[PDB]
Amino acid sequence: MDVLYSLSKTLKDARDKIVEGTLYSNVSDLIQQFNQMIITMNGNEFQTGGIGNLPIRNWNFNFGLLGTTLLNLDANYVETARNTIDYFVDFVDNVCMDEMVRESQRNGIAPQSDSLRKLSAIKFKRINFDNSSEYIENWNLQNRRQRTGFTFHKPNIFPYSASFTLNRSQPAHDNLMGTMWLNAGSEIQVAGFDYSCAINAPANIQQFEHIVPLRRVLTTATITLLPDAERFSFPRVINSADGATTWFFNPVILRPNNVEVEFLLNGQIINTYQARFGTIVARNFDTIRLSFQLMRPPNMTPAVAVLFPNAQPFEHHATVGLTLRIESAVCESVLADASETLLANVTSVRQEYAIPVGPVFPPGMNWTDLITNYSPSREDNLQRVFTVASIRSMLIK
Amino acid sequence: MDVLYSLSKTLKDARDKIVEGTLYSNVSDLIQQFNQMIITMNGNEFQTGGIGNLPIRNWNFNFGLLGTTLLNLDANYVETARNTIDYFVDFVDNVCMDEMVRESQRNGIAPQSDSLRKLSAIKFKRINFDNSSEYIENWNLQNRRQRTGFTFHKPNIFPYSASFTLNRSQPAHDNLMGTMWLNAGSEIQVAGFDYSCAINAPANIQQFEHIVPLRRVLTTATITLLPDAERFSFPRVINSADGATTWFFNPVILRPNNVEVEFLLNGQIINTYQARFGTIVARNFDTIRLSFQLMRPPNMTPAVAVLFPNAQPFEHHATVGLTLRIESAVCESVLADASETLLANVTSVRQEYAIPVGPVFPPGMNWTDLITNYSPSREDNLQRVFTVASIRSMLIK
Amino acid sequence: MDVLYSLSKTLKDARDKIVEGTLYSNVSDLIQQFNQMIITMNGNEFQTGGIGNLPIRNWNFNFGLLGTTLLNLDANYVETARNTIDYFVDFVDNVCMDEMVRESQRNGIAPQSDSLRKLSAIKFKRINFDNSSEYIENWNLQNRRQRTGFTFHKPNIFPYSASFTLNRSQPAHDNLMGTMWLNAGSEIQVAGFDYSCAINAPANIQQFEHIVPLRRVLTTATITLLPDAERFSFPRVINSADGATTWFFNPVILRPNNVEVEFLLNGQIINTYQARFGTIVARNFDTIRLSFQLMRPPNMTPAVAVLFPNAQPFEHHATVGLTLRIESAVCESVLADASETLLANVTSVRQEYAIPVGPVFPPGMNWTDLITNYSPSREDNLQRVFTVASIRSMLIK
Amino acid sequence: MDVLYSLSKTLKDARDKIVEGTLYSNVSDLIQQFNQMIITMNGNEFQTGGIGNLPIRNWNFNFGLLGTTLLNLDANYVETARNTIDYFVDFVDNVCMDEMVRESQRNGIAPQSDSLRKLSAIKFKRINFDNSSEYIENWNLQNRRQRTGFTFHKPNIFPYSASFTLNRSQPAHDNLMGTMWLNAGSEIQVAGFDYSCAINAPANIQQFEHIVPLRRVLTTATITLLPDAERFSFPRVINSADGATTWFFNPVILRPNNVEVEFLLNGQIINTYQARFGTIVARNFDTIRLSFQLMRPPNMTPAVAVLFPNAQPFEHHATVGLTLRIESAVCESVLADASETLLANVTSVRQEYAIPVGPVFPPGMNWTDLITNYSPSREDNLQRVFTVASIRSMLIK
Amino acid sequence: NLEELMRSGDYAQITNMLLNNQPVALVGALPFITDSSVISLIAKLDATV
Ligand SMILES: [Zn+2]
Repeated sequence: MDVLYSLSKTLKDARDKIVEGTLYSNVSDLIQQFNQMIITMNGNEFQTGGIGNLPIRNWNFNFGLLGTTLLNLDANYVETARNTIDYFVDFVDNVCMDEMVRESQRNGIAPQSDSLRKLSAIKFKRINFDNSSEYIENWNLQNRRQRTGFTFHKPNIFPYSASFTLNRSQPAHDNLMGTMWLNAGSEIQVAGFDYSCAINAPANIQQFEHIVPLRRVLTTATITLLPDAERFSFPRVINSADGATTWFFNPVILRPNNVEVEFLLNGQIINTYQARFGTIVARNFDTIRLSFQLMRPPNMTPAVAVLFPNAQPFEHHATVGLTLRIESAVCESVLADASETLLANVTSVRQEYAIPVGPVFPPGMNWTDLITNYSPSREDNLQRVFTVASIRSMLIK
Repeated sequence: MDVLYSLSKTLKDARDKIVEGTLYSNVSDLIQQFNQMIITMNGNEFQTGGIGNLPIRNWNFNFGLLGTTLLNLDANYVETARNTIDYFVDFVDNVCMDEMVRESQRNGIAPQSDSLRKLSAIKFKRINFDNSSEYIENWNLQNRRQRTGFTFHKPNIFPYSASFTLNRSQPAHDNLMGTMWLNAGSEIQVAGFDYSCAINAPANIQQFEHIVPLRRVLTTATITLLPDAERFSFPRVINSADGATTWFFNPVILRPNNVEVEFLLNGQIINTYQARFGTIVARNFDTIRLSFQLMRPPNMTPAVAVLFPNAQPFEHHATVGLTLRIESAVCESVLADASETLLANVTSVRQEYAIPVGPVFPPGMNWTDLITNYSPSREDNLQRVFTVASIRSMLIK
Repeated sequence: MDVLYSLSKTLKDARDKIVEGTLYSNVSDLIQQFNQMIITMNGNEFQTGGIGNLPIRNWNFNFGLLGTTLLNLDANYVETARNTIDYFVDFVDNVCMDEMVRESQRNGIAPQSDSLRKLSAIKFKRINFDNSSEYIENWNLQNRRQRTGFTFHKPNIFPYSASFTLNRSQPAHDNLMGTMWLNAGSEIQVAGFDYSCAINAPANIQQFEHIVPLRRVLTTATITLLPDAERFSFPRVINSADGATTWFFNPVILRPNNVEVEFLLNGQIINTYQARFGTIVARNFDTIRLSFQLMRPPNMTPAVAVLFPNAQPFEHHATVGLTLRIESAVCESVLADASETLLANVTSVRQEYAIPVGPVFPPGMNWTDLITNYSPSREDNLQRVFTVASIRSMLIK
Repeated sequence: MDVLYSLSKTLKDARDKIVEGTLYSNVSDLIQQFNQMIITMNGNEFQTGGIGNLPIRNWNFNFGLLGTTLLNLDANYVETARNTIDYFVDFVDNVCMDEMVRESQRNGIAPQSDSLRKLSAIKFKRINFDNSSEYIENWNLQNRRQRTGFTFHKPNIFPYSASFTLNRSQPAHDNLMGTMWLNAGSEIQVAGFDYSCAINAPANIQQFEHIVPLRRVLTTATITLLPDAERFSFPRVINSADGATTWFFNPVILRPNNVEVEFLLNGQIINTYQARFGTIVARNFDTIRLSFQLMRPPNMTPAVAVLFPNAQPFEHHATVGLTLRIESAVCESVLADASETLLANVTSVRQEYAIPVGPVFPPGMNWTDLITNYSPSREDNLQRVFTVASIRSMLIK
Repeated sequence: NLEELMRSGDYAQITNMLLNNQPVALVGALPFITDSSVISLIAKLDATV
């Protein structure tokens, strides 16, 4: 695993530094690495593929060393090295696709393919080169039990969920109370409603609350908070809880009163913010607790006072909502986000070669089903496959 | 072109590594590159500028080598090298602005300025250094006909478009049917409507469809799909097709029934997703085909049943919409996106020096007009200018 | 300051390049740097912490050099170097937290902690290594008075603001005119309204305008402009100006007529765009001036003509809005954005150790209060603390 | 720039120290400087002037060294040195007038004339002498980003402004309320009035307030506060707001009750003073907030009680005012004041040679128009021109 | 400078500027040779040393 990154690092540098006309002292230490790759790899033989429609290929290495005697590199020296690099870079593609496609349930952090088990001998350890990427550095710190961290831009921490809750209801569905929400990606939009507009509430104030637990602990997040849910603002018809009938929701929107956002960790309040919108921070949390309340306005112009009567026909329903959005955070387990394409490389290999459903991952690599039940057996497999997908992205985009 | 990147790479490293007090063995291989720049460049003379308000400057190189005899670098050695770097870094600015401003129609991938044509001799090839950036690596792989790839965050693949389509209409405009859409940036919001709410449709189901073709083929995309168009949710008045009269649209919103999203490539279905919201992937596609349908609810409470009568006056119009958004994808041609500023550096040079409209690019470098007719003659020019803009960004931000 | 980055650069490279089994020529120049760190640092003694709940620790350096005689590194050579790196990387954490927590008002660009003042002697200058990061390169260019630049993705340039303006009003609040806006993060949503729908305006056209001044000058921005404010599109009730009464706002939405966006710099028009939506550029500006107008439609179908009478009861109010959004720009002072987490590292240290409110920064590091009054005394402190937070992020995520 | 001060310093000392009859050891180190000026300057040739009516002159230096062999200087040694000093002192006048007359908008801190660009080579750096003046010391501290400071006597920080504000008015103009002020130079005179003399105010007290924001931050000011505005004390007739009609103001003057002066910095109260007149200090501020109130006297003799009736005809109007005056303060940017004549030397050169209006400075160098919009582009030009005007004042008064 | 060229030992530019005919001024303190001949001026003597 450490020597699979070390093969790809000095094939990336060999296509970049060994160019025509360059001075020899620029590449004097790469050629000592590239010659010492070849000496270790000669005489061995490998075999990749076999699962699904992934074809079986056999690999055999018998190459010669590079020359170490020029002052400026010429077109003979480049063209005799390109037909050696192009055989290794085809070998690393078929080892990385052989490993992203396999999985185990007992110990997923171990190598699973036949070729990567063979590269983990002490014979092949002399190919080891620097480990400077983000995923190979966190592969080594976490293997010694030291603290790691991945930096994300808009991480997919929330599974998809769109539902509601009725705290007061009747079969006519004309005097209701409760909340509605959408949790999707890295964004929460909750909105609380009350049809009577707190005409009989004590002190004309109705209290709402919405608690979102996370799956993993986030660290040093940057969060944007805005006092409107724009998705629950228009008239719509909504089905009932069991799909029997439908009910109508015609909102008018007040401002949210007495907003309190809390950031919990094992039930302890780490951060809190009271009527403070814009950008906020959250240093360590795993549970977000939103709290906001509706207050009936005590003074109303004649255009407003017609909307909220005392009797039963309520044609304009009051609505109070919020909107939260995580911009960037630092987690310790691997996730998906909006910047890098490591999830897209894993699913595209499995979909292309028609791979059967195994014992660990959900069918079709569904991210909503995978972050919902994000077991420690799935975490060890998901890190092992995102790290191999990161090695393949250096050579083959 | 390859030696223009090699001038900027070792002027960036010369301002970073040649600092006061550093050990000589840290910079022992950079000085052998920097001295070998100077030997090649002496005796030559250059000329940049001349088009628009870009002034004409003459360049002449007569410099001395750097010393190779200290153990720790002192303030004499730094200050005698800064007054050599500051002349080269002024030369590279005026070659990069001379090339981003010119264009050709026959073969745009060739150098166009007078200075960059002169740097493409075999005399200047010994200045060549490593080629490790993203745009100079894809400049070399694509020059040998090998497969390339650029990674984008929210790529501007859709031109701006906001329109509608009426599948059923009359001059009164009170019983309509069709779709509305907004395609802008990397986001599609389509919404289908029906004023009668399928009271006379067969099995009370109305079918909608919206097909978006792309300009270039995307690979391994990460796509977010949400079941509401929030832009077509409020009451508005819309003009007619020929601008004669205006018509009114008062929506209420049901949920989308039987959603199918397909990802086509040469008419072949690569991926498909049926009633699956959240985050999805798309491994290889160039055409997105959205399909969704409206179904009249069979059971309605008395608050809902007043909205949808059998007769002609329809005051509440049914609406069903979707929302699609591309987070990150890998294309093979150059594009614009939301992370890097290579499009902004090209237009800012042309706007500053009052450059006339040439034969290739649209007036004012309009991206909506450029991705609409994205010919292969414009693709070769756009890659040649984004690559020069990437070289200038290393030295001068 | 320059030698604090140089300690962290060669401790990051020491954990990456000194691995088991690697060839000695790969690390032959790092060990000459790492041995020359140790010779400078021996015999000295330091002291960090003391403010808030940050504990006081004493540091003392007495270590031995590394061996320079192997051909391939073995597990003795790695394990004898890891117990030296782990003492230095604990020292750099407590110097970086000692500096992010302190501030001054006279000259904030000078070092404030006791340890970083002691590292600024000429004895410690031989530890200096390359300065290749973005923040340490802009620390050195700006220290000599040369032009710098930071590249941002969605920069937090606007403080949070949500308000309105009534150009025509009466205590009944039934015939109003004016604008509403939300400025938050990097997004402007302005919307102008008129209850009479220009029935008595000259030529039935009502003119709107909204001017947003910036705090710092942005350069080469990429801006998305869309012709709808989706936040001011639904019916809502709004309080009065002094919180006395409430007033009702029931919108219908026309399209914006005759849109002009201008980009000012010292009162001079740099760029202008007239009825051009989608993606636009802005090369140099510090003031955005939006201009748009409402026009009554001259031809109306019978469904539209009922909405806008001649008399006083106006139940459907006309609304025209825009939406602007900055995707990426280049500023010269430090800011916050949506990609990097340098603001989140500063506040998380101050919140964890219960640090009292000092003379410069707002209580709780409120970004809305800090960009509102962004004085040159706060700019020198904010750059000094974001740069230290960038050094700590290399070692400890 | 540093060598232009060094030419003028040792020509000032050469006319002062090289006198007849003096001992040679008094001038033994000046002659080593003056001979080493001449060796550097020989063989070069210069050209000044060309803009406006400033004539073009050519300069050429071919002089001989001074003798270093006398014991007491005689009249041969003085008269052979005066005809060398008189050619250099004519050269420095025409370089200083060539630089005070030019300006740029991109980077105004760079030299603009042809002669001063040529003096900024490393060939001319050996003429450098001590830098002990106030403006050349702040030129060097600010060029390294260290904290500077200029000491002023009555600084022109306020632009000229004379206006009023009516908080209660009617077209008859016989029952008014509001404030009047004069802000000019370094003096504020505000006066609040009330025609009814608080006969219907709650608790017979009328509150006034006047807030003056500054352009730059002042430090350690000495401020004189006196409880009368002597300028708004006599009967006068004042025009209306739009110049339509005129209105009459006949004051009688009470004492100011409950005076509070606050000194703000980013909205934070730095200093405050409550009913404390005389001399006060202000350590750090950029906003002055005056607050004072009128109280109707509860006990009145019969000569006073006739002045203030209960009914409408008010022939004697009550008036309460203050007076503030800054004696001396320390700013960080350049300003104008009452002691030194650096602003008068700049405008007198531009007016004499009929210089056209450039892109930066106001027409005619109007200080009211220049401190009103005191941009950072104008600050860099104004410091560059006041510093050259300070060098010319040593040689030519 | 001929002296700094002499002390460094690495030439690398005097070789290049002389093989490829580059204009150059060698600052030093050399001793010279006087010459009184038109035939020795026509024969291009001064560029052969
Ligand atoms: Zn983004």
